[PDB]
Amino acid sequence: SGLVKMSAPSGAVENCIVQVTCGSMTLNGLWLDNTVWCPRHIMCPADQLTDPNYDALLISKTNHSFIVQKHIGAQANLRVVAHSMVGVLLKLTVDVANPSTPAYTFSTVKPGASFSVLACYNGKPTGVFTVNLRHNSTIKGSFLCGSCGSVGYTENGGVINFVYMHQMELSNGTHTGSSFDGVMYGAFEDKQTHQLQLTDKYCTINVVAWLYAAVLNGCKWFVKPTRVGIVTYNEWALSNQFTEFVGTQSIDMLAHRTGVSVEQMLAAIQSLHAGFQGKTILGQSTLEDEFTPDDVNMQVMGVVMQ
Amino acid sequence: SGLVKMSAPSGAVENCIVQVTCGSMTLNGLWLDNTVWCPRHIMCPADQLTDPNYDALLISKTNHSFIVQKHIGAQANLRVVAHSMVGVLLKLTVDVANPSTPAYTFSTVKPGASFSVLACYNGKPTGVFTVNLRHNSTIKGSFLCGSCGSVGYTENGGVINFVYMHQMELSNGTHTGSSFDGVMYGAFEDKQTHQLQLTDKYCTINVVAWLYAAVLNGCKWFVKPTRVGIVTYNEWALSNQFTEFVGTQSIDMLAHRTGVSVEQMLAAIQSLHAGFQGKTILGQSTLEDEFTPDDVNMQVM
Ligand SMILES: [Zn+2]
Repeated sequence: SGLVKMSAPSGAVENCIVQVTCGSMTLNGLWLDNTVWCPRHIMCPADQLTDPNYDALLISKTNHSFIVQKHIGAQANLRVVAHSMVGVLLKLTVDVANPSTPAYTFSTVKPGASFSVLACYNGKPTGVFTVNLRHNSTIKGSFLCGSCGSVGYTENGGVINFVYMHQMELSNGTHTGSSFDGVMYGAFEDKQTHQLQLTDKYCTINVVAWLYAAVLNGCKWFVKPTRVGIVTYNEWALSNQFTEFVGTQSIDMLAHRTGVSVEQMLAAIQSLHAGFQGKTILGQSTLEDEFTPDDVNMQVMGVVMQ
Repeated sequence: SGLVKMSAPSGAVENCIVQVTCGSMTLNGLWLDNTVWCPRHIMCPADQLTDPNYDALLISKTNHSFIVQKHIGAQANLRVVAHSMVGVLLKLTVDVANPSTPAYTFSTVKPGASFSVLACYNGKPTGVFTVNLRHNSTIKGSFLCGSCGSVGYTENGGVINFVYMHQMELSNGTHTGSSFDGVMYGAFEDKQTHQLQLTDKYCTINVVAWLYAAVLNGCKWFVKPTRVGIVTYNEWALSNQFTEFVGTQSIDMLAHRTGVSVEQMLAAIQSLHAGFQGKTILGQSTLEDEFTPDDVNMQVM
């Protein structure tokens, strides 16, 4: 038992981190098969990081103005034999295919989804932690200057899912980056201007998952015969900065395991948001909305009598 | 900026995980050089083990009573050519030396210290999280039945420091284990008994580091000119479930950078213990004590 922010083992991602240099600039990159991915402001120097134009900066470059080095494990080497710009990423083709490429895919997480981040500095993996895409499509990470190109991922059934490359800090403890199609989460632009982030909401279905985790771990005082129907819950949510609740198989597995109905949980969320009345749920006195139903199921994984 | 629970990358440790099978069913093991470490309660059944004698449990079995497999990466079966017992650990020798043994050392953490954990099942790495050795030398982690033999570590300069092998769960969300010299943290034992488990306290130097992190992330409302001397604070701390404060360099680095003195933070602790009164610090309403000065230095620099 217990519930902690848990990350996927970073081993398979570590073997793919490289360093990418362009002029005075050096960032982290991701080496998969014959391709190296890194943020495109690699081409921007000390000068124009404010409000540059990348289109001009790109044609200015050649397959040689990029050098790629691997500074961990099996060393490298690596010759850029082609280069392109995909959104806010730069896509490099290299002569050698990464021998340690894991089975993988690219996808884009939706708000409320969690993933693991391998934080990197100077091409060295430095830390692992879990975040989730907030309702305003930012993450609340821990990054410092030099950490761009750091890699967000999940792992499911042998497949590494690469979903995030770190780009920037929007404000205190608030970060964003892009998926590997080079779309920036939240549509922020990669220039150093004031860009405002939208409001952000508690993710209801994650709060519900959390409450089910509590119950399974012996905390159940917030559970009453009181119920709020989904449609009613959802009307209240639109005025109280909560996301709308939509049912899922994963939540229904938890309702079934605990014998506590979803609509009891939504009522609990209404009460608790008004105040924990000086009590605690798994140590917290505020609502935790960053464990997903899948995250909860993986840590309260059990045998089911059928 | 930002402050989160961060773990050391686990790849070098993943390379060392193996599955050990005895008589019967399996635990996780750590494969370093020609050695494999794993909890000793693996020479064990499932019916009775309440008051066992490990003496004979050891001599009763022999060499290939143990099957050791590497399931991830390069798959191997690893012959066991020798075995012995250190404390609550089992120290096997195997004919093949792990070619991916990282530079490593063994140590024992003190209460208040934090380390990374690679949770494992069937010799397979599943999750990584960070924990903190509580005052009563337990940890609050996330472990399920087949997780025993899971490995706690820290990393420095390319050296893996192995500090923890998971042994059992005590209460709920309450777990414990041993260092690699076979000594159990908290001096608990391979037994199904509700052992007393000491009283647990807030780790003061860690709360201080956390308050420093808060200031460095734009949150500083709790800072007053009000000071409290260290000696005066320790007195108060015994009557109030807190650990004694002992200045270190990591802290001074934070005091310096923020220009806020340790005595201010101590004073702030007394104020906030009583309660936060509607106000939050770094999204929390309670005094977080599981980030160490080093953690904070690492994340804020
Ligand atoms: Zn950068």
